Amino acid sequence: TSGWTFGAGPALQIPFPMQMAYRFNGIGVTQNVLYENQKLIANQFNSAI
Amino acid sequence: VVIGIVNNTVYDPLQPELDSFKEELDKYFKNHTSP
Amino acid sequence: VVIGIVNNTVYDPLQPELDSFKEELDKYFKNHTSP
Ligand SMILES: *[C@@H]1O[C@H](CO)[C@@H](O[C@@H]2O[C@H](CO)[C@@H](O[C@H]3O[C@H](CO)[C@@H](O)[C@H](O)[C@@H]3O)[C@H](O)[C@H]2NC(C)=O)[C@H](O)[C@H]1NC(C)=O
Ligand SMILES: *[C@@H]1O[C@H](CO)[C@@H](O[C@@H]2O[C@H](CO)[C@@H](O[C@H]3O[C@H](CO)[C@@H](O)[C@H](O)[C@@H]3O)[C@H](O)[C@H]2NC(C)=O)[C@H](O)[C@H]1NC(C)=O
Ligand SMILES: *[C@@H]1O[C@H](CO)[C@@H](O)[C@H](O)[C@H]1NC(C)=O
Ligand SMILES: *[C@@H]1O[C@H](CO)[C@@H](O)[C@H](O)[C@H]1NC(C)=O
Ligand SMILES: *[C@@H]1O[C@H](CO)[C@@H](O)[C@H](O)[C@H]1NC(C)=O
Ligand SMILES: *[C@@H]1O[C@H](CO)[C@@H](O)[C@H](O)[C@H]1NC(C)=O
Repeated sequence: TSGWTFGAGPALQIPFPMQMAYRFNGIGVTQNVLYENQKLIANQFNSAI
Repeated sequence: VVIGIVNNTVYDPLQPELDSFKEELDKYFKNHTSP
Repeated sequence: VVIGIVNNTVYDPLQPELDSFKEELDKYFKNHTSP
């Protein structure tokens, strides 16, 4: 529901499709890659699970 | 391609300062017909 | 100083819109000489 904010302080809600863009920005990949490949990425995650 | 995009305007910085020069240029043309 | 540099051209984001402005300005002079 809240990314990493709940472990640091007050819990702040954030959309998951934006939290994953933040993670991609964390790993050094620009965020538009997610917004252009969201469906494929979701399929990969479900297949991996 | 992006899901959830919204509609809004994007203000761009170069256009207003160049619009100052554009108004200046229009004024210069208008004054240039005066003589 | 740098070893292995190569030769190529570099594009600049201000030249094209100021070139459109220069073309507009030249067109404005051309129209202004008509009367
Ligand atoms: C934000 O602005 C966008 C650009 O004006 C706008 O897109 C426009 O949406 C309308 C209706 O969805 C389109 O109208 C056309 O609709 C169909 C094609 O789906 C045609 O058969 C019609 O004849 C009509 O031409 C516009 O073409 C479209 N504009 C562009 C440039 O694609 C968005 O809808 C705006 N945001 C929101 C939330 O509405
Ligand atoms: C990319 O562009 C560079 C600039 O035009 C170019 O540098 C030029 O290289 C030539 C040959 O190396 C020089 O020609 C001169 O060569 C000797 C000096 O080594 C002089 O005695 C000659 O009389 C002659 O003038 C150019 O002077 C030099 N240009 C500049 C501005 O320094 C690069 O060579 C280009 N890249 C590649 C891969 O060729
Ligand atoms: C959010 O969910 C509502 C329904 O719960 C839906 O109508 C809306 O389009 C969704 N927004 C986006 C950006 O998907
Ligand atoms: C108009 O041009 C004349 C010289 O041609 C100059 O003296 C005057 O100050 C100019 N006025 C404006 C408003 O630019
Ligand atoms: C790479 O090596 C080749 C020979 O192995 C040499 O001719 C070339 O100049 C080298 N390139 C650079 C950028 O040092
Ligand atoms: C030229 O200037 C006149 C001003 O009298 C204007 O009516 C006309 O539209 C202009 N033409 C162009 C091509 O800018």
